[PDB]
Amino acid sequence: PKVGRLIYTAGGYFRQSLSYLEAYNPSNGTWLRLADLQVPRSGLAGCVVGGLLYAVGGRNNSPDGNTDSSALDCYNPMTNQWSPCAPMSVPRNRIGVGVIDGHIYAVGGSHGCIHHNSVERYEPERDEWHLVAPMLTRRIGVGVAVLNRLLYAVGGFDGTNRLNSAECYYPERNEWRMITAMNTIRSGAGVCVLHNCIYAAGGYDGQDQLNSVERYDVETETWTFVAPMKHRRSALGITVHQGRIYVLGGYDGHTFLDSVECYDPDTDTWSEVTRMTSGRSGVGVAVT
Repeated sequence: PKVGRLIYTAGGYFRQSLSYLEAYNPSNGTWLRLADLQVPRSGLAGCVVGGLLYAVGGRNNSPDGNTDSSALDCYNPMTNQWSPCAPMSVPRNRIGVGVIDGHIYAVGGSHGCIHHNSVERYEPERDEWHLVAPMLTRRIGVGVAVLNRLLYAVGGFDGTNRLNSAECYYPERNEWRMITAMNTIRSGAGVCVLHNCIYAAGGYDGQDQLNSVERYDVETETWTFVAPMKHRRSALGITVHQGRIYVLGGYDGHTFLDSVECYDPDTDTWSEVTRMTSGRSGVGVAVT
């Protein structure tokens, strides 16, 4: 059933890091502006656990300085209030996040010139972070998605090399394994899960921003290209709403995009469905 869930976009960057929280209703094409983040945030990730939206990591970059964030903040859509949570062990700009068993996993990202391979897990019930096994590769501008209680970390930049590699985290055994590499080097891609596939959309290959999109089928263990987006974009937001992928904003090599495109896997087609109220990159996005 369609029950009225919305796409939330938190933070982002346009001329400086932003504090916006806005919700898009794909059913009627409307945008609603919600309570601002207390502190502006770009390069963060969003997720939802237990009906709450979490904004994880990122950076505040403006004429008042450039500082990476270890923050975790929680937004309750029922109260339209943000609440601070326990911070992570380290700041993580251009972080990846995924949720397994009601816990938030934060992977990679950067703190100054440090490119993390470390990974930590947040338990909402105890408002506590705990370090788990590190990735095999340092990854900033990494994308993450979860399928059947496995977490995939895809692409990024290791401090020297921009990556086509990907790896999978097995939470019960607390270990990582490299999986098949992508066709394309991508940092700052949008990574999500839809059906049995992990998608990597857009990103930066070291030369250009990308409009290509590829997906990893966890059964056949292959990466296959699907239809490209209309707009090249890196530092895009991505999420899944009612069985379709939505990509929000990003940087195309010239402009900070307000474009939102929607992918239907049944027709293998992208369409532009709306525009954000202002163009931005580096947003955190989730659905509830």
